[PDB]
Amino acid sequence: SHRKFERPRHGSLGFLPRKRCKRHRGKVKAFPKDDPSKPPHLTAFMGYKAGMTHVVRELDKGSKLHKKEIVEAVTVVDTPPMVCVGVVGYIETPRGLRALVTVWAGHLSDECKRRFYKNWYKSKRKAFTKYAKRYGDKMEAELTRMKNYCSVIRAICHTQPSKTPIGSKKAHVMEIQVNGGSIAEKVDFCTKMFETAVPVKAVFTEGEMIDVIGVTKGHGVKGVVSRWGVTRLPRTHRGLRKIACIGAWHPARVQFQVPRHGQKGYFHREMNKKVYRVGNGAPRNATTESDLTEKRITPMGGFPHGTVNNDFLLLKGCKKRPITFRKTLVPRTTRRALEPVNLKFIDTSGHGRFQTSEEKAKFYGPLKS
Amino acid sequence: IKTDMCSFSEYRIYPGRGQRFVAKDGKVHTFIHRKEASLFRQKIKPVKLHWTLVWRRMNKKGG
Amino acid sequence: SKMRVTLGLPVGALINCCDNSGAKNLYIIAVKGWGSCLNRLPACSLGDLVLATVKKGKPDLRKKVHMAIIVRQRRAWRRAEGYFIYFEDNAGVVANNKGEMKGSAVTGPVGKECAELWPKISAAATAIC
RNA sequence: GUGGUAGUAGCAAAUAUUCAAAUGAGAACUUUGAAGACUGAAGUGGAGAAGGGUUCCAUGUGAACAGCAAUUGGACAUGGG
RNA sequence: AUAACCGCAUCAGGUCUCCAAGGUUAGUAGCCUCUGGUCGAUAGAAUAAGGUAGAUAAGGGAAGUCGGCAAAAUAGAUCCG
RNA sequence: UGGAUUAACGAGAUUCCCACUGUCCCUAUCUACUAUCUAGCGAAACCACAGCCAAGGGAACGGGCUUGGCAGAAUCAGCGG
RNA sequence: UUCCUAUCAUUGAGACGCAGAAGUCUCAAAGUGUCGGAUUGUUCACCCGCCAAUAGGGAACGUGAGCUGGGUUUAGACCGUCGUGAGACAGGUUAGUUUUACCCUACUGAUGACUUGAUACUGCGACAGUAAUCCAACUUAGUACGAGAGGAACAGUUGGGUCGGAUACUUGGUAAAUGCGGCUAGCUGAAAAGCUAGUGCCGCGACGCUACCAUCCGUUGGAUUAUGACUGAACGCCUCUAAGUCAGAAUCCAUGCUGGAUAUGCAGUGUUAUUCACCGCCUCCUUUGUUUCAUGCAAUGAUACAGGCCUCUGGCCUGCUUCU
Repeated sequence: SHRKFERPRHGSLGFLPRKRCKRHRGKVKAFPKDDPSKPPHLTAFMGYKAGMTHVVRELDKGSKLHKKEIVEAVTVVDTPPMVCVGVVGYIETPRGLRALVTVWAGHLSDECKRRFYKNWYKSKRKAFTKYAKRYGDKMEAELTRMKNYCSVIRAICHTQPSKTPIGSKKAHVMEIQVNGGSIAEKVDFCTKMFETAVPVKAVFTEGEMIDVIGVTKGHGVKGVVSRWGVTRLPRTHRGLRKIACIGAWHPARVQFQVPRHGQKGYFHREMNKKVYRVGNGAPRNATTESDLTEKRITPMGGFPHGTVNNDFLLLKGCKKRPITFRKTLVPRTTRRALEPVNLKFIDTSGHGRFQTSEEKAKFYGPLKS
Repeated sequence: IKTDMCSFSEYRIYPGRGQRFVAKDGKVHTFIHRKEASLFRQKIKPVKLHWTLVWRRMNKKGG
Repeated sequence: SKMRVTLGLPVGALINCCDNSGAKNLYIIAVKGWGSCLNRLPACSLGDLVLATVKKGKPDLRKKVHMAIIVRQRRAWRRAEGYFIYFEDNAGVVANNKGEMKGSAVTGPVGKECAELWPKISAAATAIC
């Protein structure tokens, strides 16, 4: 028999299976296409999620909110500068892409070198020691390969999480593709970055759509209702936080489209999320034209779970996750995108009243020692 | 920037915050927090709460 | 072309009536521009056109399906300036099949988003919000 | 007579135990102290009937029994009442 | 008699009688306590889904359902009616 | 084989209204005991042989047969085709 | 939950007794969508309303170790008709138990041995799954068209619904952080401090989790269907078709997105056992034991077939039947 009242489906089949992925940072997948035309530039970044706070800006859209002062929720992402290290050629074969030769730098720090060990405290710390004497005796044999062959080139960069207030040190290594012209000049771009900190202002700008990669915050094994968004059964023997009918008799088998109990969160996952402010760790980050009061983008009492005293970027996963950002796959203009941003006021105030801690001291006055 | 103020406690409300109860006649009572609003439900007044800026003012404290 | 507002009244709700047409009550029955969800009670926000019966009122004005517009709302909603308004009471106005109000005077406050849409209800209102 | 099922279902009502010392081959579980709880006089208290029949009391202990344990016992053994 | 009786058993069941403290209160109601009794009911660690019992929910208020099923709401005393 | 009524009464059978609510829109959080993990203990129903599907024919709805799709150890938690 | 199309709506067409608007008929179409209630146990039905539209069906008349038990179909009882009676009724009426998964598979999640060494990091992406979809307002415009009433559309601008994926700045919800305060009964000679009433109650209550009850976000390419055309014969002319092309969709395949212990798949790079102590790599030469398969188990232009190749004024093809 047919259904009775034809409702739409619970949940998408687009994302399946719903299982925790094998990766803590977001793997990129699909860099944007090469214009042999632009200069050479990096097309991605890594940063750590912090906390989000609202901001006030003036809309420039005839909407009824034209020329009015809208509050907006905004995530701060801590982004200390990613140090370029290596470079990787890629042959285009009929099977797929294929790595021809990785070249590396002379001198890596212990920040990068922790990634290669699971036990740093025991080991004698040998990684790139035979390579370093080989480098001084450099690699203009192996760079000549990448100029001759190889359609695609990618700089190996890495993070600096000693500068972050996570208790980490270990530092994520990451391929980032280079999209400009001429396969020689991509390598000359990469070569001159070796042992140089790339800042965030090199990559991204104020008023730009960014596609954000990450991993969702975990909830463990959750049931049908929370996991798939399913109707709760009426007030039912056995229980009521579950589907009643899995399946019809035939096929004599449970189909994959029916929703079940299992993992929720820790899924690898967005596109078109506007950058409002690129900042500097080097005072007056949260200060604007309007308010003119001296602030840092740390709120009072820290971001809960703390500080930030690095470069950051605002924009429209869990805390302390490594996000990656991406430059959008086509440069698009939707009026909504390509908007004049104007920030009046950034909030740096449990339930905060005061913007700054000296403002609190003025209110309460001479307190008792 | 510009900063409207609470009806109950006389604190300042920096934007993106609080809530504006409109009464039967239409006095727009602003609040900071649920502490303020839910004492306006119970109809306890600012003058009897010690922590408030109103009791502060009337009993020779502050200013 | 109304912006979304939290829906505070389902189809079942019985609300107050502002105007001088003589109705005390308005019992909601349906909403204009409601699509298709299984099991979802259709609900109305501030500002928007509905259908209603009067439950007590003038005897010619009872047992018919009048259109009304909603004018105040006890459910909270977010203005874009970043705070949450909510009124004391739910209330509406009896209205013609066009959208014009029937009885001219309007007691109470009204919302911003009633006066922003409907020109006639703005004029007769005592003080908006 | 013996398997797979299977070292699986399960041992989750009656608010609750903890610390030390002694005994012992061995102590989450025996005894003694110190704390902390419950029963809350139509009591889980003090006495009779029906029914039971030595379960009463002491000393001792290798099993089995007391759905974990056991130095404990309405169990086992020898006496007494 | 939540282990000496009967229910195949040291079984959340059943089985006639007597005595019956303090405080709160109309009260042998419920709640807490003194005398007397007991801590007997396998433990330790984690705190997923799903259960079992128990709470609470903005706005609306039976639109749910065969059906207000379940749960809420009412509750004592005095004076008026 | 009683016909027509009827105050009071009903864990009786129906309908509507007011009050009240998580019954519902629309789900969410919190608590204990569980499930879960460990130490000790440790059953039973059931069992031709076994356990991935499509179509075909066939005692006219195959796990095995024919023709195809296919097919990679060993394990834990759930679920109800 | 999925499938079908005999399509109600949405997409692109064609026909009209098609001026416009509104429709009726037909083709490609199953990509997306098909609702809230009153009465009845209902399936059907009939109304009130919304809507783009409220199309019809299948999957053991899908779906009870999934629920529910209103109906039907036990035992109690009532009425009516039938029977001399016990009793009967596809006549009505009320009260009446819904058992077990811990097995195998399936499905959903979790570890995990091994493969021209170990161990570590960065990757490639075969294959599988897929996601967005409808409406309204403002201008276009009281314009086109029409005797007048009435009355469009594309591009542009702004919102909303349904669906999907995240998140907790704010607003709301949650409280056994028993966090701070308040109150009742009892108890500690009192005060102070509390404790018991299985969370003793009431107010507020951070962090967390969480809600269209809150906020954000939801890609751009190719090949074609219907259909309309180009050039053009057969048939001196005509003709979308026979040979040749072109445009073209809510379609299809990519792209993007999810997985990849979905290929017992594949690549690059780091470090490779405290100095008799094992461990590599490259030659030289011996022990054994594997092979679905040693006896020359052999031979490198690139095309066409109503044409090709050159040692090219010539010569060659009609077979690796050759030449080494």
